[PDB]
Amino acid sequence: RFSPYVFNGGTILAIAGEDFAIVASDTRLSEGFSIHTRDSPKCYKLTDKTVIGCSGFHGDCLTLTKIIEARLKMYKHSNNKAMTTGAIAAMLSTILYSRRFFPYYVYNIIGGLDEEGKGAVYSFDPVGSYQRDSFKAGGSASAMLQPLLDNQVGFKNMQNVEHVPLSLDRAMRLVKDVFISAAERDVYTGDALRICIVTKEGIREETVSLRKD
Amino acid sequence: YDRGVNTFSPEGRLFQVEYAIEAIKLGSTAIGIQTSEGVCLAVEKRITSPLMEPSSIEKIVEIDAHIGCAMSGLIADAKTLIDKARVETQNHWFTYNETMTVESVTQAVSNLALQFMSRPFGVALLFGGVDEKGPQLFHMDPSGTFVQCDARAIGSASEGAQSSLQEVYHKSMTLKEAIKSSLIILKQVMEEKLNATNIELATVQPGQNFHMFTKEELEEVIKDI
Amino acid sequence: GYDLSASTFSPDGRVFQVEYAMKAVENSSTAIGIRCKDGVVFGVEKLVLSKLYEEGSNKRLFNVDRHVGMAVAGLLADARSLADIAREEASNFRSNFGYNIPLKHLADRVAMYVHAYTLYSAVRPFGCSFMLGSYSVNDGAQLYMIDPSGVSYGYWGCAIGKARQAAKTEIEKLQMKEMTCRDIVKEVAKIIYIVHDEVKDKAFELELSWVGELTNGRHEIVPKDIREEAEKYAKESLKE
Amino acid sequence: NQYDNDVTVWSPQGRIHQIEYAMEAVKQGSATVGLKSKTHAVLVALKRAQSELAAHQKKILHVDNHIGISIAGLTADARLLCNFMRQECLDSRFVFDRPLPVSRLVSLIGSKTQIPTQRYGRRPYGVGLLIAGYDDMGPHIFQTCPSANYFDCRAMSIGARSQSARTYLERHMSEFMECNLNELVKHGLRALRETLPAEQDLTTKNVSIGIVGKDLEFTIYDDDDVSPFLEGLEERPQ
Amino acid sequence: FDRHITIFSPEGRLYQVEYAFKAINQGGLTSVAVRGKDCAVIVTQKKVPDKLLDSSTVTHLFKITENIGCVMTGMTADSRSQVQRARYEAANWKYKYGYEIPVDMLCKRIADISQVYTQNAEMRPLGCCMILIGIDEEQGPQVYKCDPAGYYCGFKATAAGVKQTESTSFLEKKVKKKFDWTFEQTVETAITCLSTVLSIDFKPSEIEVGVVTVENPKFRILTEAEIDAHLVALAER
Amino acid sequence: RTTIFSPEGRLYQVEYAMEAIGHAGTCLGILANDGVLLAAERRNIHKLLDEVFFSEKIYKLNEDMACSVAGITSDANVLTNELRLIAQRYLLQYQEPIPCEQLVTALCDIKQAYTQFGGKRPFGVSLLYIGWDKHYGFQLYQSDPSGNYGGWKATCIGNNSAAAVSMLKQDYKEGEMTLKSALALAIKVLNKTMDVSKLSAEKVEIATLTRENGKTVIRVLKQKEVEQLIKKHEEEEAKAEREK
Amino acid sequence: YDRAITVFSPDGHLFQVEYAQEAVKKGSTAVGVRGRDIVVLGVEKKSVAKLQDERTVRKICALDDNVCMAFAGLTADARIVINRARVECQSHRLTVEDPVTVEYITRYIASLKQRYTQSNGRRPFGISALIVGFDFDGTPRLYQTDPSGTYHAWKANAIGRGAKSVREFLEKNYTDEAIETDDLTIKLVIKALLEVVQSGGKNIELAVMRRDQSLKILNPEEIEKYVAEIEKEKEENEKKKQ
Amino acid sequence: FSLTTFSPSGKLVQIEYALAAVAGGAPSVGIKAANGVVLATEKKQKSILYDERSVHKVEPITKHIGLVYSGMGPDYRVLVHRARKLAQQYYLVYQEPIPTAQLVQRVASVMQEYTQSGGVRPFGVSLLICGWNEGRPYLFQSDPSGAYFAWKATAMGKNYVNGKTFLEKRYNEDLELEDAIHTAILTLKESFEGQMTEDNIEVGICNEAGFRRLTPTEVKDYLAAIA
Repeated sequence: RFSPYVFNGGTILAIAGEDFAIVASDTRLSEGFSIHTRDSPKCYKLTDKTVIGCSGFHGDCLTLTKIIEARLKMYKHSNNKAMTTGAIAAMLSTILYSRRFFPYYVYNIIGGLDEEGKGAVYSFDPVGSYQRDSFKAGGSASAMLQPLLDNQVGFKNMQNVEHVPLSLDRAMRLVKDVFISAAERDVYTGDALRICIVTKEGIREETVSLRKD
Repeated sequence: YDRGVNTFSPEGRLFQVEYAIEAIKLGSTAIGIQTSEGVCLAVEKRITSPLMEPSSIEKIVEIDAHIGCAMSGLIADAKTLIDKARVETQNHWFTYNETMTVESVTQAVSNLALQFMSRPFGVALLFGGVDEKGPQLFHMDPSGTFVQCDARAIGSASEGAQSSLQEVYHKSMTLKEAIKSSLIILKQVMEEKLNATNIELATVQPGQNFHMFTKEELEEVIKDI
Repeated sequence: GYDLSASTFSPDGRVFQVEYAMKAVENSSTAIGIRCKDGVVFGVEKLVLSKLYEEGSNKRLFNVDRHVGMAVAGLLADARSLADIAREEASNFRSNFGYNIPLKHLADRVAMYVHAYTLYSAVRPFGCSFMLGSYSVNDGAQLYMIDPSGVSYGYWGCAIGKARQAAKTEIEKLQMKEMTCRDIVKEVAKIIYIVHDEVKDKAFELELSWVGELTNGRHEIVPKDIREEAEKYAKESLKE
Repeated sequence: NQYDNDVTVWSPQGRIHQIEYAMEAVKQGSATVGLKSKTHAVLVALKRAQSELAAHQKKILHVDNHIGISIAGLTADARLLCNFMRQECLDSRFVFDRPLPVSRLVSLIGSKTQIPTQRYGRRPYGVGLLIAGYDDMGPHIFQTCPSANYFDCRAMSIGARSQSARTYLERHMSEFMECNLNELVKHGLRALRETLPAEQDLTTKNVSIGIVGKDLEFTIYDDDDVSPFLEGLEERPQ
Repeated sequence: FDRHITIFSPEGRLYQVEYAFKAINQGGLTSVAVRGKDCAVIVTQKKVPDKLLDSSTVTHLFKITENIGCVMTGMTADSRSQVQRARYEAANWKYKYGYEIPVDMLCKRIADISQVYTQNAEMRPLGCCMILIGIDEEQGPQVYKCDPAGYYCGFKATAAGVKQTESTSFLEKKVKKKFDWTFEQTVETAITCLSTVLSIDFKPSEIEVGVVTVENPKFRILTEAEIDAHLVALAER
Repeated sequence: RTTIFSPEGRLYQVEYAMEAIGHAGTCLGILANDGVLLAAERRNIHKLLDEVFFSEKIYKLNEDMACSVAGITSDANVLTNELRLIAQRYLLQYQEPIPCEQLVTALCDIKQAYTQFGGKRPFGVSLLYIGWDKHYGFQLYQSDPSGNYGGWKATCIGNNSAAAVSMLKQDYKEGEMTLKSALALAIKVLNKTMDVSKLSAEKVEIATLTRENGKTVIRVLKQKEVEQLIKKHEEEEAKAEREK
Repeated sequence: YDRAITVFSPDGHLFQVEYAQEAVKKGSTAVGVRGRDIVVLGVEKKSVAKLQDERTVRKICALDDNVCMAFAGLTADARIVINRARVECQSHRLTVEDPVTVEYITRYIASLKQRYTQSNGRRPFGISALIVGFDFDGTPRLYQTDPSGTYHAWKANAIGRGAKSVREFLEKNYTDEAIETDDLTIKLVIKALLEVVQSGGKNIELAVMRRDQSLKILNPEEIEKYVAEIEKEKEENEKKKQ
Repeated sequence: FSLTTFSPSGKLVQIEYALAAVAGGAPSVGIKAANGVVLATEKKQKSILYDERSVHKVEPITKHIGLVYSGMGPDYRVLVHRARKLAQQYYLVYQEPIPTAQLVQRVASVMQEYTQSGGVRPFGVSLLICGWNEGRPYLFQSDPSGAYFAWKATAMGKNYVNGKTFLEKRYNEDLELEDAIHTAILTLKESFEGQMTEDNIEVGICNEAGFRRLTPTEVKDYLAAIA
């Protein structure tokens, strides 16, 4: 009988720094054992300071981003300013609990800049419980990415180590290294790796290829 | 043409809306002054008997820890609009987890005046608070018209008080001096001896919340008059 | 008094509001419509109050369906509204019965919506008359006019507005039942130029529309090469 | 005389006087001007202050990234209609993911304002709007009226003392098309200046400008962002 | 005062309902209906002022059902509404009860609808009269009329319009002699009444005649080529 | 209209509804220690009226209560159904009879809402209530069209109430009022107030409320039972004329 | 702009709201005095009629254990306002288990009255109410509510026919000295009610509330004692010492 | 003018004016004999064209209840329908035919519904309701106010005062259903402005067998001063 949900793959990642923030994703869209398309990024630019990732059921991914885009314009109309990362996060927390009994099957990660230029990463559940973090993975390979981030960013189970802060050039190499490995064991992680870097100067994008198997 | 809010004059006027303005001059006078150090609010209470406890006359109130209101006109309209402002400031916190600006509180409170309830609100309000944009003073009118002001006087003696503020005001003042100027203007539009129960006074600074003055702090400024 | 509501009669059974709503159509610019042998042609005397308005503003010819056109005279907001109702009537007809609405039926459905406003105290009557025109292979050419009261009659030629008398006195001269649309265009433009008075009001624009065989049951604005070729004939026939 | 106290009442001459009286409320607001080239559409207003020691009333409003309005009349009707427009544009981006055309917005505005003209218990909207936008058909300037009527325009001025601006614009229409942005804004400012007395002149405090084009969202320039556009005006004698 | 809204007056009268009987005479036309032993006939005049009107659309006769026909007299827009309501009621009757509505019942349904407009101040009454005709199973042909006030009754003959008293005098003078009623006698009586009260020497274009008979119970509106047959016989005797 | 004050703080529709009761028949009540009674006059006096009903103006509301009315009669027929519904709702909710004051409050809360809410007319009816309860015993109340009830020991409503009141003030013997005494006083008050003299037994209606073996009783005196009451009145005031 | 509608006037007035206060200027006088641990209010009696049970002429009405109420104006509107306040006094213990405070229910009653000045088709409540009571922390409270939906706090007040004359009395007399004991707080109310009374004492009805006790309506055996004491203290001072 | 308004005297004026519309309708007689009830009224037409066998001033509600009226027939056709529905509601609940008094109560309630709102006028009819329940006859008289009266005999409409004095002087008990019809027709003959024919009046009787509208033959029988 009619079930209103389906898992369309997806994998998302975000890392925060002292002057930047990355939000990355794969570009494959799937349906069961088949592949829909190999150009379907899960990252969406909201403001000049904020980026969001969305993974799970794709219809909800499309609906929720439009709802967010329509709420940003209303905020700007009523308050004559653009929103902050924390305000968008707290608003999404209510938009998600609006459907507490028919939820958006979506795993969300926000990444942007705090109000003094520091990085900020907010990770959500499908029903709106959010949590500021330094790094978080989400999607199908979330179980595979977070240990290596806990090790190489949090310096966990490593003694007598240099607790150096993560620079952008190191973070980007690290981000590429984790998807290069998740494309080898996870079947939903796919063709390309989109990376959206957020800085005081604006928002960039980078595309990097992965194996098509 | 005079009675009914759905009837235009031949010149395109709404006399009931103007008669709602005229209901403000029947209220005691209130003054609000901007300053880069903060905002002040100063009012007359108009005690009618020594038996009434004057603390039960709410003419200055807290909307939040960073916004304070002063009113003149009908009590019921004021209760309604103050409850509206208080509720909106907290719905904003619940959703966005931040402080609503004075401009947006005023914008949201003025939208009820845009509803013909079957009668215009017979009350004008001054909103004093501190925002990301610093201290701000706003003025809402029964027409739902709101605007930023550097100094404004509403109520019975609004004309003379405004005709004095335009002389004693400059965009370099301090808060202790503006508080003195406001009470000097208030002294001149009263046929009663200014004292520490015939007036209220409040301030909202950046690093400090809304604070209504006490009898001690009031008398310690009444003395230097 | 007896002339302040449409829920009110007078001692002689008259409803004066509905008549005062026709007085508003009498004070508007003139539109005509003529039923030919193989189509219908609309013409409107479109007044330009200011040179700041673009060429194409205050269009008084409306497409209500892909086989029906509409010309109005009176209050224009009322006319735009009634056009919006005539559109949803034809829409729901296709949605429920699966084919294009006839014009005898659309005229009745709009006439009743207009008549409903002549009965109540909370509303006024509409301040616009209007003509509808269609063509079909089965139903043929058709032209109905609807008044503020809610009356609806068929026509071979009709006018609405200021110069109603002057225009029908010229339309009865036409042997419209013999002619085609391209020949009646000349006559439509000639009548609009005859009844227009340059001293009573300023310059004007000519606005035309068609429906017939030559458009294949599609209501169209007349092309420019034909509208100019008829406006010229109008000028050259004013030597009389 | 006595067919005036209600909008559902015709007169023996076929007129509704409450609508004619609502149209007189546009003449009570400050003057606004609108004009368009083939690439850009411009709105310039003249703001007005209640007390000298207060801020000037805001005359131009943002509706979307391609539409904006300047208002003359009652403030409340303008604040209601702007919130109507904004939601009607959001509703179009939500469904179709395209910007709503301007003709299809002003048609909706007319359909909305037509009801108070016909049903009793509601007041006609005593506000006039000049609507500047840009869509797939180029720039547009639309006038909207308390009579639920609307016009497509090459240029227009509404409000108090607007006949002077209209007379100015009527004899410079032949230039606006091939004008660049600076010259177009200057024509607007001069038409606006023709509405003032000879005593007063244009100032940073009392002038707002709104511009939209192909490569330009609807921006507003209010106090110090205006001074580029004022530099260039010939100091008129009388 | 006691004439603007539907209130009672000191003498117990409703003047806004009497003023709706005066709107029947604004159209300026007269209708006549006559009953026979096997037929029932309605007659009215067809006045086009312009040659630009299509005469096919200018009618006051209407088909309610296959077996019931009407002639409407009064304000023209009100009549179309009352006719559409009559059609809706006739259709829902058969949907609900499984047989065709009589005239006796449709008439009183329209009257019940009209009386609510006199007892409730929502809507105005309709300035229109209505005469119906139909053939019944046991009762035979029927002629029924209803008013703006909700009054209804059956008739042997009646009229509606301006020349209604001077028509009901003609008719009551002819009915008493009780001749052998027939189709031809009925139509001749109706046309002679409308000719006498108007004094116009009718053409076939200036009238429209609807008929219903026990042989053919289907209402049919006559042609100009069939009215001429009855008109010529009048000049003879 | 009723939703409008006067400058002198008055409500004139509420006063006109109260003036609309003097046109109605006279009804009095008399409280006693043995019981409590009502006494209405039948202005429905005509040679062709049938008198089919048990009683025309005494209406029974409960096993422990009755009422009499004066004013508009349609309004009375409305209020008498509402009373009977309130009583049965209380019974359904608690399975005990309703006291004789909660019912009056419940009806007065309905009568007050018609002086206050837009387009409706105040009930042009005053009422008297007699009943028994286990809290205050025998009681007598008096409602007005404004929604104002009051407890009484003897009162009168309708035509010539201000005269019967003055008589009761001058002949009521509080603390020593039996039921025979109350009926003897009723036949007097109702004869020195009726325009039609001789007080025909056809022109009155009397009901008594008493208790017997822990059950409440509401009877209605018949014709022959009131003839005796009448005959024992002219004898009484003929003896008050003998001493000349 | 004139009478008969709640619209406005050129001066900025609502006359249907003043004409309801004019009904409160027509009832019987009702006073109230706030002490330290006693609070006393008293109301003139309504001219008993020789055949009426006065059990039902209750002018003073409790709302809960800690709060009480006295009214002047229309008698029937009072009952509806008092029942609708009694309901809220319990709904407030349902919504939060804490009891109610005097200002909460005064605010509720004032909002209820305000609600009837907003629409046509609704007539304002033609009463005022002196709402005296207690709190947690044992702070005595007194408030006064008018038909317009306005409420203040008072040390002593009056409402009804004669309030304009009792206000002057309490202005001249109310100090911290006359609230030393309970018997002085009651004598003040007795003397104030005497200024409009029938020179009697049977035309008086006083109630009191303590931090410990519930509401306690007095019997004439104590009212007579207080009135005799007051008559004696005035025969000695005003006459025998001046 | 208004109906939710008292006069200072304490009168409802529109009700008084609705009774004036009853006082100008066709006469109607009512007599309650020992074994039946009679209802008679004037059914006269303005021409020989009106078919009198198509509309009825005497109508049945049930097998044992019947009606006449004075005033407005449009208003009558509403109350006929309402009474016929209320009787069926009663039967549907209790499966017993409705008594004649409960119908009068429930119909006066309908007449009272139209006396309390603005935007509605009262009925311009009074009714006479005959019945036969519990081995006894009944006759009532409902008014536009919402008030009903039980009568032994009465008359409504034009000349309802002399027509009632005639009954006061020419009516008693110990009658039967046939001596009462003669009296009712004699009471109608006072106001008959012309020759009384079988088709100018309309008669209905109720008894143990139930309500029945008599036929023109039965009317012509007793129109000869027979029985």
